[PDB]
Amino acid sequence: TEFLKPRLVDIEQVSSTHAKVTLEPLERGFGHTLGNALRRILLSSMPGCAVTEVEIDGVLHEYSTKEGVQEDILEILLNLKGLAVRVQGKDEVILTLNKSGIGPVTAADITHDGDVEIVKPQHVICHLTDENASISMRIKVQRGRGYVPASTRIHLVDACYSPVERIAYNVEAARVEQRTDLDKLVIEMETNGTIDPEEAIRRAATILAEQLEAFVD
Amino acid sequence: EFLKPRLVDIEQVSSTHAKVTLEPLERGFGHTLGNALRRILLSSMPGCAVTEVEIDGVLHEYSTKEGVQEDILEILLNLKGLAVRVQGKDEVILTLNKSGIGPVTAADITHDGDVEIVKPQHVICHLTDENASISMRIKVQRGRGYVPASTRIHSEEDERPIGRLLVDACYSPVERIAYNVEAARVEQRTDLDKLVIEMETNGTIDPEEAIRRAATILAEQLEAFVDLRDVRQPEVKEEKPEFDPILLRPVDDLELTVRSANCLKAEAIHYIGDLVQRTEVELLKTPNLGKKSLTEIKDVLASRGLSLGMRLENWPPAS
Amino acid sequence: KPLVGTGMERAVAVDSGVTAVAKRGGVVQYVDASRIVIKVNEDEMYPGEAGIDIYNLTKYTRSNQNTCINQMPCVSLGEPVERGDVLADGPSTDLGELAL
Amino acid sequence: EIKELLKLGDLPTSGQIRLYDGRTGEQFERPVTVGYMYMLKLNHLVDDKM
Amino acid sequence: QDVVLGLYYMTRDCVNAKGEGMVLTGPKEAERLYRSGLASLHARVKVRIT
Amino acid sequence: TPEEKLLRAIFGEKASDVKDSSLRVPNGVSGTVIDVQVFTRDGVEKDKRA
Amino acid sequence: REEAVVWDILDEVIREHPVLLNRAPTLHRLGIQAFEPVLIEGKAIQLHPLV
Repeated sequence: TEFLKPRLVDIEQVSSTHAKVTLEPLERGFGHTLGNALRRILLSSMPGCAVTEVEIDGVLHEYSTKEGVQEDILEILLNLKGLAVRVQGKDEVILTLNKSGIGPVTAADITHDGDVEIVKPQHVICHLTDENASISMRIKVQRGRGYVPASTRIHLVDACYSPVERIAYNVEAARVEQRTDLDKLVIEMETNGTIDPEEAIRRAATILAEQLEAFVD
Repeated sequence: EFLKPRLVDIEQVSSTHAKVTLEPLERGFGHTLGNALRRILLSSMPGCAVTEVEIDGVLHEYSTKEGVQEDILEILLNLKGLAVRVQGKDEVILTLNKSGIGPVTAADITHDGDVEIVKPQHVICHLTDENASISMRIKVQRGRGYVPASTRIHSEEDERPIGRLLVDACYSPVERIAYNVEAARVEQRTDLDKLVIEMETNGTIDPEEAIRRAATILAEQLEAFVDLRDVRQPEVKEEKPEFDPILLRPVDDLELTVRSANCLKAEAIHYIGDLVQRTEVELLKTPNLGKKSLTEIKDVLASRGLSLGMRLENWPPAS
Repeated sequence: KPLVGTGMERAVAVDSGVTAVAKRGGVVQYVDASRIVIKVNEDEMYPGEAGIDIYNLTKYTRSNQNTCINQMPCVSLGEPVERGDVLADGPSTDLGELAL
Repeated sequence: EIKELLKLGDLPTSGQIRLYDGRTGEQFERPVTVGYMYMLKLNHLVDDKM
Repeated sequence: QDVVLGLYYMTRDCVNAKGEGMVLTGPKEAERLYRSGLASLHARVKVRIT
Repeated sequence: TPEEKLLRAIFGEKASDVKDSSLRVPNGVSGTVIDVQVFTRDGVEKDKRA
Repeated sequence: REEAVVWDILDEVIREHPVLLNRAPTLHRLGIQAFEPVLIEGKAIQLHPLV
């Protein structure tokens, strides 16, 4: 007939990127159904911009060596996945890493474009050893929904588009005065900084509502 | 930048069983909506099923009607599964009547404009002696999920009808749900998916009606999910009762005579916070009160410690 | 009733008193949740007093361990039963088999 | 004889099938055994012990 | 018992399965890889750990 | 005692000369009455219900 | 009367108030252990598996 919608919901956030939300009292089974269904959308189908391809300056292949950098090629590929990119009106932008000399190459050492916003210019890309050590490469950010590995391109960096770094849902019992077993749903989420957890969920849930635009009254 | 699904062919194959299909599904939403719909289809669906039952000459579940070959405990446990569908009404009391050596099926009931006996062969009991005859007032409500018999006495307050045997309530018409997403390519699209939700009803929900009211709940739940207002409650209720709570109990508790029981219905007096403040003056002029009629009321107020007719410049506070 | 059985369940149900076992073979005259009347076949029927075998069933009643012991009819009106047939199931017996 | 009767029932000889967690809806790794086991409730019922 | 059989199956490896040989930024995204059915629980993998 | 006496006088209860010994249903167990028996001494008058 | 108001009171008195759980043959001092009580619908005691 009529249903139960929750009350008392406390988001206790630790750091701006991470946050822990508790939300009781859900009907029986409604913690798991909302929990799991929202985890899937947060993880799998969430719009983001990450690094997809890298064509290098000095060497054609991903099992080679650059003079002046102790981080292997496979190492920097990982650093690229850990760069959080957000494009504005632009659907695809590509940046140039121009920096040389003795010391770590941070992310504030990238070109600053109009429709480019680096959410952590502190992010460590690779270190540079002594003397000169030359490095400039073209690194192509791409736009997509999800986490798309480098392996799935048949005709390269794993593309971690979605802003979600981790999601888990914990369903525990909640009592309503004279109700015996209800669910208390605890969502814990970590992000790449391109969107705060509180808002992340909003649009995350909005997505699921949009798919029901065919049945609701 | 997203798509949205809809429901193409719903394919019945029996009154009970049908595969409804949902075509425009993106990569993985198949299993996402698929599992999260089974969860809300197997539980939260509305359903009507028989709640109480009174039978002619039987006093409790544990007895034996003459000339029938079931026991009341078995006939009740047969009704639990009687599959009915009703429309505008919310609780309807059907009546059953039949005599003579003969299987009493579901068809042998009497029809109401809203009653649709979605399976009229359903055995209720068997008679077995020529002129043996049963009659019963079966009462059907409609609720959500599983309200077992036991929890249905805490509201008591005179459910006394000894005849009424309560049956466990199985208010739901889902029997078993099963989705399988097979991949389905609309001519041009990289890879979208299907969602065949095969389902098994009791006969009294037409698949489309269901799967719609299913998605509805998910919305109202996700409704509060969109924004998260940190919401809480006011709390700190009131700790100051003025009067003695006794003045908040209905006049039944006074345990009085019948001619005096309806008479306080008449002159508008339910709580005893009003009988407390109506003098003897007020009482000869009230319908049907006299010498023998009003001596009764000054004696049940004495035992509990109150008197007739006084004041309280503040009745009744305050919400 | 056990889906997985051994074969003994019929022996235990019958030989234990809890079930109501037909004294003499015949046909059922009357079946009530209360009683069962058996119109005896001629062969088994004694010459005098003629008549029928009438089995009065045990209905809902207290056991030694506070469980309930209740008999139910397992045959229908006018069905053939022979001597030594199962006439009514006890508690935790089905159709003549022992169903604990 | 058990496996043979499983064939007639059109059920796997393994005695095991794949299952899906009713909560997350995803598959359970490995086949699990399912089947029918006659089970008793013994009269050490809780609301007598408590 | 139940709980140790859990961890064992988890921190165990087989010769070849989903996720073989890829590299991940940290533990956080290793779970992300698994929960979504992209990687197998037990596959040989270099990951950044601290 | 005094304070009980004063209480009886304020609310007017006729402090009875008889104790309450009735058979009541044990806390927590709940069911349906299906039979009542009455056994009476030979020569004492059977009351109404008996 | 088991008025619903009391349940909210019980949860107050229960919070920081340990109870002692003890199982059949008390062999070492760990045979009695103190736990913080969590209210349960049901008539069984729920015992943390590691203990």
